[PDB]
Amino acid sequence: ASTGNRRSHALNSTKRRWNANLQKVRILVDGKPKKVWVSARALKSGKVT
RNA sequence: AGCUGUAAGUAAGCUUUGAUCCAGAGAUUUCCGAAUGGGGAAACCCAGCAUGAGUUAUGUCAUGUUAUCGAUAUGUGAAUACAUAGCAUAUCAGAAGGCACACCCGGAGAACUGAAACAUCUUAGUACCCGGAGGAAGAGAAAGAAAAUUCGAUUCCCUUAGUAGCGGCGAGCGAAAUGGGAAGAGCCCAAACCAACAAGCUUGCUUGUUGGGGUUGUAGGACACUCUACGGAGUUACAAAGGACGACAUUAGACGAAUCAUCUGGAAAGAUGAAUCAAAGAAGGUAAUAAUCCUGUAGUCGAAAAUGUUGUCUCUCUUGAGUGGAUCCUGAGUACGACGGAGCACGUGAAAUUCCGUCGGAAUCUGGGAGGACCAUCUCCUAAGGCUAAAUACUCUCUAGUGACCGAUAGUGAACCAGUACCGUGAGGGAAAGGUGAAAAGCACCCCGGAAGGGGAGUGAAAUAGAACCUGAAACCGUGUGCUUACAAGUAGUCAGAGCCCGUUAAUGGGUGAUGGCGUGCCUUUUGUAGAAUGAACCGGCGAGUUACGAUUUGAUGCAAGGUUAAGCAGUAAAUGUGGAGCCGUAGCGAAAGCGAGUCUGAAUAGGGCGUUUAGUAUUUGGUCGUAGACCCGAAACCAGGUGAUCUACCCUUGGUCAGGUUGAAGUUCAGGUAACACUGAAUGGAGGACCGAACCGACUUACGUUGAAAAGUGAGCGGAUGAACUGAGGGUAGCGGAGAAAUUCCAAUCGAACCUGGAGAUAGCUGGUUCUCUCCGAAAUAGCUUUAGGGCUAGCCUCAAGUGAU
RNA sequence: AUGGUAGGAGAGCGUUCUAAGGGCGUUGAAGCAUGAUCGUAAGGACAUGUGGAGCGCUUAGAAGUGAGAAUGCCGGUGUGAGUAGCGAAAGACGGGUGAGAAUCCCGUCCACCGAUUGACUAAGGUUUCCAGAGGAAGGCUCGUCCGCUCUGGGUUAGUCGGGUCCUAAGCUGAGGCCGACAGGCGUAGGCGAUGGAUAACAGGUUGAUAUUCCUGUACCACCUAUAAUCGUUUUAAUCGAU
RNA sequence: AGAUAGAAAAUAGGUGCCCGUACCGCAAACCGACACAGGUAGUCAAGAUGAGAAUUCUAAGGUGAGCGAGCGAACUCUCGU
RNA sequence: UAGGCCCAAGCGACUGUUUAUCAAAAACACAGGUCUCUGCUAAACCGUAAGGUGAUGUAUAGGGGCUGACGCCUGCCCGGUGCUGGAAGGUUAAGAGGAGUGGUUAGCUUCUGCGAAGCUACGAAUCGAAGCCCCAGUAAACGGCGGCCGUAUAACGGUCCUAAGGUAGCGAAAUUCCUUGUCGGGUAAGUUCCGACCCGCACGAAAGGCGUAACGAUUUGGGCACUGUCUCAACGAGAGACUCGGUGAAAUCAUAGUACCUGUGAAGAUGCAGGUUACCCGCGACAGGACGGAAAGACCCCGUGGAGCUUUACUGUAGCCUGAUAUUGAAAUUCGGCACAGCUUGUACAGGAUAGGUAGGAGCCUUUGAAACGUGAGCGCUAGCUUACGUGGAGGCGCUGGUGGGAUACUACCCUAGCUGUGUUGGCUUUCUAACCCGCACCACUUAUCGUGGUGGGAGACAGUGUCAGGCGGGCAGUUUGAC
RNA sequence: GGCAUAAGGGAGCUUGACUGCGAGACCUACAAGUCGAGCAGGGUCGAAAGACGGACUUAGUGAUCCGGUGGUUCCGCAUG
Ligand SMILES: CC[C@H]1OC(=O)[C@H](C)[C@@H](O[C@@H]2C[C@@](C)(OC)[C@@H](O)[C@H](C)O2)[C@H](C)[C@@H](O[C@@H]2O[C@H](C)C[C@H](N(C)C)[C@H]2O)[C@@](C)(O)C[C@@H](C)C(=O)[C@H](C)[C@@H](O)[C@@]1(C)O
Repeated sequence: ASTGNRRSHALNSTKRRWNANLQKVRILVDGKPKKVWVSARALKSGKVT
């Protein structure tokens, strides 16, 4: 998903995205240590490096 | 017992050994198209490998095979020593990719429009862009909702109610609680236990693995207490009986009713006389209208995959073993919240569900935790930790079988040659034309000009019934005959009369055609029109008032102390019957609590407002409003998805072309004046967005063309003509864009923003139209206000209907 | 005593069916189109044509109901004129053929284009090419030609032009990068002529093809036999790079 | 390099696939609704005259124009005095 | 078949380009100027991004703006706006801190507020960067270069206001209203033309001024040649006119046999209604009707009908700057928390015997020592004030009493501080590397510079990216532009 | 338009610059706009009858949202 509005003071609307905070890091996927994008929230408590 | 599709007639065969047909099963199935050997401008070109045939051999041909990620076993394994990747294999090719985008779930998501734009809001989470599955999903056996005394594991589809609420409190949007149909079907990780394995470890333990155990607690288990199992049995699921599993349908289907004869035009199916046999007896199609020719309807037997699918249905179930909840377990970046937003009827906020980014950080029996602002009581969970049921959606046309229906400007654009002629570069747009049979019997035969006629001829119950056998009509228009009719000034008619006729569906009938008076449309729009205001020959598909469904005002009644049905169910797609989990009147008043023939106001019980002093609807059914898009036709334009650089503008790569003349740059070199060669005379040389001028390229004047030869041309002159020249082939840039020596110029005869489809019947306070009836009688026409003023609303002037009744 | 584009309550007709009743009808029954009736209607009961098998009346109900214009649409039809025009250029006569000739064929003379109105090759078009025979239409006539019919047909390559070669601009592109999706970009590599590479000329011959067919003379490749020659197969003229 | 013996050559034999090919083609056959005075890349191009591919006439080769044709004012258009 | 020429002015240097289809020009280009941006993964531009152009370039280069060969030149104003820079003056949002306050509660009297412990809604003392404000510069940046009375800053005087009021050269001009201005030349006659004047409505110096050889299908004036252009006819061909034809269309479909004469219709007249004239029908020769059309007027209105374009119209936004946070680490320096607890003087007419900027302070310290005397902190104009005391000993004081203009008993506590180390908390600036990032170099996969890995180098907790905040934002959008 | 019934100056004060209605009150499309009696119900001036619900009369201004006060009569997230 992750679209929605930007709203003005007179309450106009323009469509707009919210992007995740992807950072490129080297994780240990199956086999090699590989570089990949993953969000900062996801490596808060999800996945080893 | 005939047959050789449509798209007809021979040779023909079949063949009683059963043709042609009709069902079922198989076999063959070129080439292209995810196309997948490689390539490509689909339907073509070019290969390899392995067999095989051929060949003295090649060449040639035939048959197989050769496009990425998963699984089995692996193997090798550069920068860098092994490893593992990767890698190259061998196999199943496994599996991707096939969609009526009608229903469904997701992602992303306009706009014209409404408000008398709108920008909040609405249109609308709509179009249709993309992705999924599919005969669904979601949900779910609950931090589940319900808030009375709860409740229905759920769950999903037809009452409350246009209510509560939301809302530039505008336009508008718009619930749920309290139930019918259908109906439950329960699984995990967690706790400890146990048994093996290995590893660490020092064989103790721990780690982990495999398995039984258990999924809700005002407790489940180790336990701790205590003593039962195939009792029931069960397949849509966890044990399946997979079973002989006991009817798929009794489905292909096919056989299989029963009547009828006579007289007058072809025949009876008009008048006589008869009949039909029971589950059919019922409709409906055939030179004549057979509930009794084709046939069904009834009956019959019924075969492949069938087996109603069951009442033992092998295996095999699960008889539950009762107390406590005391200690452990009950799910992690999480409950849990800030900040931006979205969805919830609700305009984000005082928010109970979701997204991004950041925070962080619980608890355990003295459990904790959760529920449209906080603390105590009620319901819930043992959320997040997880799941998965059926009944529950929906029909291109699938398939078959059927109807105040399409009756063929038709359900269809197309019941015929139809997505075809044709049009467009392409996306795309898109017609016209339909119609024996009684039987071709289609004019043998025969006679005069090719076509076409005139005769006979005919199957011809009837060819002015001749290829226009669907016949077949009209009108416009015709054209050839004739009866009457010829000094004039014309809304062509009408009211006043010599010649010629003569009468049906019958009686001042039926007329026909000559003279003096008088003389303006469907029409529309107007103060006013007949045009010098608009628009117009004939015919016609053929061309301008439903309901979802509401509101309000004008017949009959259950039937009036009174109101039930909506859905549902049973019935032939009817009537009808049934239907209280269910829905207007009999009472009003107040903002409300509340009171009640009254009540509000008032601190009053006061006045005064609004009521009382009977009539409604289960009602159902005949004019006007509302929502629909709403009497019809017509914009300029907006948005979304696509198609276009074969024209033209730039550019890229690679090619080509330019008669002939003239001038004579830089440079060189000799010599008149020549001597400190030196200036300037001559030879040479061949430069240039040089000059004149053909081909080629342009387009300044003019004439001609202007229903042109031509949707930009011809004649005569004219500018450029070795360059910032001209030109071919193949490429590239695309519309919220491109290109532009710049003109609002060009992007397929189009451009202050192309073309096609769609939203889309956009919107149109403006213009035009608005018909077969005829009613009869009856109203006419200004003040006031106006995000808006040639429009609108209320009053006036109204018709119609009731009423009081001197007004 | 008795008008009104806006007004209310009115009696009626074309299509259809119920829902009926009752009729006209295969010695004929239509309807429809031409007939004296009904009439304000709309709408129906007896002489030609039609056919040749379909309709009315009565009562009631339902409306693809409801027919002069909208610069309306068209199955569409047909008018309004012997008018405008017939699209640049030189023809004349004789013969022939024929149902019929300013037109077709043959002849002679004359004329026009001549850096082209000539001759080749591309693109493009796709049977128009060539013979016969009728052209019902076609052609700004006729047929007594082709651009309708029948076939009789008719297109021949080692060397010509393309593919089994090479690459440019571009276009695609395994792995890779990016991106709500769809998708965009891009590496080796592929594809891609307008360029590079590559072997044939003279004569004869048909109604219709020709560097293709035939005749002569050549040239270029590939394969198999044929022989002397090079003879560590390293090297060696040969092989020969990845 | 490397690799094999090892060649080739010159003769004699065989063998040589696929696609195009007709016709129009600066036009009656292409693009232009048309048998339309337009547009359409390249090659060849004889004699006289001339500098010339200019001009005028002509060879070769093509064609008599393509349905329209026969008679004889105003006016209009092209042309000459 | 094959250039007409000469004299004179405008504009533009030139060849070139342009509105396919009414404009070829004086408009565009141009070679030259000049300004400005940009140190290389350049700026600029396209794209959501990746990629890419610039450029296989590197300040003698590249992008943007204005001017437009050449020659002589290019004056004044930096107040206003824009751009640049600086001092940094002040001001702030998201944020961090936590002084304090409400809301609940056994909590406390139980007729009642230490809100205590905790839970909750707040909250200021603050700090916090851009922008904004200020100051300087810049006019081949945007712009401006005068009113006023004297009088057509014309003369020169006055002002006015911010900043200045037009230098050269031109000048009735492609610019002049009055206006055909006036005078001369050219002609018989000159509104144009040329020369001259200056009273420049309203010329003027890179939206350049003045001049200029050559060039022009440019504009404009005069002359010669020459002519049917004109004063002011014949001939030739084609169309037309007569005949034939394979021939045979088109543009209005009230409809109606359709004179010259009225009044007047929705007033210039068929049918709308007094007189005059006219026998029926054709063929060759033009405009009243149709106020023709194949044209539903192209400068009012509708109707918040459309559309394009502009801006200091309203509302937004692509984007751009700047913060805060996440990715996101380590040590040290400087100092906020513990910096503890912190001390004193300088000089002063005035306490009391003359002290520290100073605050709450009519009040504490007060056997937890208060003032002179041997003497002690720092220091002196030797008065002796603040402080710890044994020989002595109850006071010095203090905001106030103040020759005073403030003030030191308790207490921040001190600039004048210097500082010993302290559990540990949080700023600032450096410096490190492991995050992360190099269109970064060499080396292998490789076939391959894309990419992946190795090694060395650069850079570095920044940048980049995500979320939030704030400023700017006709670059782009939707609208409105009241209404009479 | 009125006005000497003052419709100008003094006293006391005051405070009628009153609370609820309105028996019974005109204009007007609508919405809106224009005076007395009764006592809930209490005053001021007057010796008293009485007069007084602003001024000689007629101009001197406004639904939705928001703020504040007061009653007091609603609400419930499960119940309080
Ligand atoms: C060749 C023939 C062309 O007509 C012309 O060029 C003549 C020469 C025009 O003159 C015009 C003149 C010029 C300026 O137009 C005014 C221009 O518009 C066009 C190009 O040509 C005429 C006469 C114009 O009439 C007049 O138009 C005026 C608006 C009003 C005038 N009258 C009512 C008062 C009216 O008669 C009007 C517009 O063109 C004719 C319209 C209907 C057309 O479109 C006609 C069919 C053209 O297409 C036609 C083929 O092209």
